[PDB]
Order: sequence, then C-alpha cells, then structure tokens
Amino acid sequence: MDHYLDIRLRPDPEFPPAQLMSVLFGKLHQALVAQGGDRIGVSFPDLDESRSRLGERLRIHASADDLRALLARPWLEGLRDHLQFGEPAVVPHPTPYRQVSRVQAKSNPERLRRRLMRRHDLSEEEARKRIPDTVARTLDLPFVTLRSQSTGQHFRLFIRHGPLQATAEEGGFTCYGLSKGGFVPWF
Amino acid sequence: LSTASVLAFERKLDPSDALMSAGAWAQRDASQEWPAVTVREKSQTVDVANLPSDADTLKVRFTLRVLGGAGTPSACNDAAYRDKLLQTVATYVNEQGFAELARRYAHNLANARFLWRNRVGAEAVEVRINHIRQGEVARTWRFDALAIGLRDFKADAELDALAELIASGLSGSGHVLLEVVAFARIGDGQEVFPSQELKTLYSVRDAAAIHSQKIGNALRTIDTWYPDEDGLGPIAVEPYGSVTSQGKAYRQPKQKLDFYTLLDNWVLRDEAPAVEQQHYVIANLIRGGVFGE
Repeated sequence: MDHYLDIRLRPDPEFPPAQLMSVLFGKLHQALVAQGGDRIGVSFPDLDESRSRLGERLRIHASADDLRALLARPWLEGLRDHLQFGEPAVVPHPTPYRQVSRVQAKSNPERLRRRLMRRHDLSEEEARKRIPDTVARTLDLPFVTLRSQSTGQHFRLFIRHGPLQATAEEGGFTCYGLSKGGFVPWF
Repeated sequence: LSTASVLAFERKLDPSDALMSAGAWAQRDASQEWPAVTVREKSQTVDVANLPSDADTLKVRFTLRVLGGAGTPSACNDAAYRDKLLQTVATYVNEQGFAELARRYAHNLANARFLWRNRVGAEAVEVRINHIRQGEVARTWRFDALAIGLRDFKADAELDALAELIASGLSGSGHVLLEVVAFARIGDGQEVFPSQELKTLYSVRDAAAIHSQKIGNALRTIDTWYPDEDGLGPIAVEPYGSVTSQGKAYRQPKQKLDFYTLLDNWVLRDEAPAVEQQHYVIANLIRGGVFGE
C-alpha cells in the first residue's frame, strides 16, 4: 500500500485544532460511502510524542487507486483553506510492523445498568451493584470528537497504534472496522 | 509631557447580533418569511439546536453600522496630550487615509468569516451587502465566500467600492449602514452553532443568534504586522496581540511591538514606522478601550 498523502493543517486563530480533526474524519466518512470501506484507512504520523495527543496530520494510505479516484479527483473535498494539501508519490520501504486500530471502553455505568434493567426484567438492586463500573471508570488516551452521521448523537472514537517493534512485516488486511486501517506503513 | 491617568476610546465599527434562520437552496431573493431556529434541550443536560430535515440552507443577517471620528477620545486628564494625540491621528489620515484598513474590513465582510463553526463545512455561501442610504438600498453587492480567500489579500473593483464606502464612513464623511445577508447551503439536519451562554445556547425571543462581539472579532482579523516567522496568518488586534485558543501571546513588552510602548514613542517623541505598526495602532484606537495609568 504505497501511495501517501500528507495533509498538514495550517495553524490559525480561526478554529483551534482537535475540533478540526473531527471535521476531517467526518469528511472522511462522508467520502467513504461513495465507494466501499475495505481497502483504505488512516494513520497519524510523526505526531504521537505526548501520550494523549494526536495533532494535525492525516496520511491517506490506499495504493494509487483510492487516492486519485476517491477523494482528490473524483470528489469534492471541502475545507481546502486550512489544509492546502499536495501531491502523492510512492512510499519508502522500512519495517515498522504496520498496525493501527481503534478501541472503545466503558466510562459510564448508566448504559450497562440500563441493559441490566431490560435483561430479564431484573430488580434494581442487582441492576445497581452486581459488580458495577461505579468503582472505577476507564479512560483511553488519544481522542477525537466526531459528530454523528444520521438521526443520533455524537460518537467518540478512540484510536491506538499497534506494535511498533522494528522486527518484521507481513501481508495483512487493509482496513478492519469501518474506516481505520489494518496494516499501514510508518516512517 | 506625560500620559493621562485615563484615556478611553469608544467603539467605532459597531456590529449587531446576527440573526440566523432556516431556508432552502436557490431561493435567495425573497428572504422575509423563514422561521427563526430556536434551541431545544436534550441529555448533565445539554441544550442543542438542530436544523429541520427540509431546511438545507442557513441564513445569517447582520447590520453593521460604522460611527466615525476615529482618534477622538472621550475621557482624558490634560489638553496637551489630547492635542498631540489629535495631531498624530491627523498626520495619519493626511499621510494615508482609511484605505488599507477598510479593504481588510470589507474582505472580512466579503468572505463569510463571521459564520464561525459553519464555514468549515459550508458547501456554498453567498453574501449580499446592501448600503442603506435613506430607508432602503442605495447600492447592492454580490460575493461568494469560497472564491474569496481567508489568508491572502485579493482585489476587485466592487470590493474597492465597498472599501471606499467604509472609508468614507470612518473618515467622518457620512452615515454608513450595511445590511449583510449570507445564504449558506449546509444540507439536511446538521449542527449549527449559535453562541453558548455561561451548556446553554443563546436565544433572544425564542430565536437563536450569534453574539455581537463574535462578529466583531470576525472582522478584526486585520493584523498581519507582527514580527513572527509565519504560519498563523492574520490575527485579531489587541494590545500584546494574542490568541486565547492557541495560548500564544505575541507582541510581548520585551520586544517593542505592542500598543503602549509604540504609543509613548510615537505620540510623545515621534517614533513610528511608515505603514505596518501605524496601521496596528490606528486599528487599536478604532477598536477602542481604556489606556493610560
């Protein structure tokens, strides 16, 4: 998967970042359902130093098919003023083991106890404290905002980069999940 | 000799609260009947305002008046500093008038920079600017927000006419009122962003809108005259010019590029450059505020 597109968000006083990344990924699922979502997913290069911060760069990672025939040429992009994106090329050949993925955890026990209410018309004391999530609440470190798409309220996507050991590589899948990649190159 | 204890300059360039409402595409002419979009409550609890399913266009309307009489203070302590300050604004407006500033103000009216969190995903924004002479239109204008950039200084003859109109205002030679209506196709049922109260959205009488100084900070993005290595763009005008969202604070008083040191170098002892920082200090005097001890 050797075609890349480094989108660098230009700084501004006009919209302070991260909301900006959610506008980007919401304009990515916009141009997802034009074709299908099996081949290309995203990365987050050179911008994972502090362990809660994504930043401002999104690399497009389909090999030459869904770069210049999905978003650039055969679509209307959108913003195009805080990005000023460029022209693709072919990637180099490192061995960064090539994995990014997503995760979702639990941080509000009300959803879980609501489905304990409609489990088997269960009484409310076991629905409250069987082994609840009221003792501890989880937190996932890198974050985006991501307003919803249809007849509902906003999602909250948490993403994590996989094993970054420089040992080997394999021929894996393109994008498991919906629009985030599987095996993707890393420089 | 010295600076007065108080020196206040009033608000010229007065914006209003931009009323926002629903609408449909390609119906930009007969704009008098559309319902104003209010704010609902959902789930600790949040206030959310959404467009209806059969309303793919948002209208925003705001009427900017401009007062004029730029370098005229209202409260002082001595007539000598007032006379020298009127001499500095006089040698500004006789050296070069309101020509470079008004093109930037008319640019920020031209591109829909006052649509704050809707222009980031706006498919098509058109703006119509009407100069109100007696009670109706004198001269009308027609721009598109996409074709006008947000970081580079463009050029047009009609934009030169709008800059000449605003300059005839700020120089003191007329009463200037501009009704600006912006039609923006957003699509069915997205999230508009009216301003947030102290999460409660702002609405006046069952009708949401954008605040006045939000739109007033939309057009104060005329400061490019600062010594940074570039990458931010045009910032808003404040003494020690700074952005609150980024956390960066330029024009700091170690480097003489602020308002106050430039003031007592130029007004008291006559040291200021030709164009750039002079445009900054006159833009701060047009914005207004309290200076002195």
